[PDB]
Amino acid sequence: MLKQVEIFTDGSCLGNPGPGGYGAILRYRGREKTFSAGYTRTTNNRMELMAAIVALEALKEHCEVILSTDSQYVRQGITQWIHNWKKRGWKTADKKPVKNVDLWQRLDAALGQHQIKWEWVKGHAGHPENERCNELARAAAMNPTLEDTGYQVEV
Repeated sequence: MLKQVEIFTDGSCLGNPGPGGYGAILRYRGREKTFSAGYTRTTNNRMELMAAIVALEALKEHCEVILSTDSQYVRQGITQWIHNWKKRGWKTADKKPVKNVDLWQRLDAALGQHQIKWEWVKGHAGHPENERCNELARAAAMNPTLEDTGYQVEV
């Protein structure tokens, strides 16, 4: 609904797992907001999901969103996986909980209430805002403050 919002997200992690962080830019109105935080022990896929979550949870009113991310992970979950996982109760064929279910659900919630146009960007070239999110992500990763509580070592 809300006029029009553009979101740019990225995530980056130094180990699997390792320190990681995210960067999200929100062009909410005729201005910009930036979100960026670094985690002590996490994964790159977790940081790519967290980036879209934080930005989307920042929106109060129902909006028409244009979210731009180069994340193959997010891309696959959104267009392939999610509808399928729900049908199966968020469990794989071996009945274990889907990996990063905590984040997938949190993202699924934040989705719900918006009209989103998803733009799947290829590379940093010609995508300045995405390159900047990467930079923020990398800086936060170097100065981690928070712990990633959903990070499952096993299951």
